[PDB]
Amino acid sequence: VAYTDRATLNPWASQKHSYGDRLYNGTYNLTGASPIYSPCFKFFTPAE
Amino acid sequence: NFTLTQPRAHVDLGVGYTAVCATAALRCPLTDMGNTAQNLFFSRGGVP
Repeated sequence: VAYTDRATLNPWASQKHSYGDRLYNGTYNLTGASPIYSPCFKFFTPAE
Repeated sequence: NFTLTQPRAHVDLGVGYTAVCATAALRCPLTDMGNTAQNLFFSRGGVP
């Protein structure tokens, strides 16, 4: 919706079940029991 | 449903121009000046 000529710019964390969005999205409980705050909780997450 | 209608009339009284427009200010541009081609294939025209 910004640079419509293309489809993405990060083929590795913009896709479903990719390298990044499984690591940084808490819905899957990878870094779940880890109480460290990672500041990417809001840039990758499907909100309520 | 009372259909209230009020027929009236109006006539100008000017030899030249007694009313002017003056485009003066600018609000936000409505259509983005991005990157958008056209695919003329929509037209079933010409001999194939």
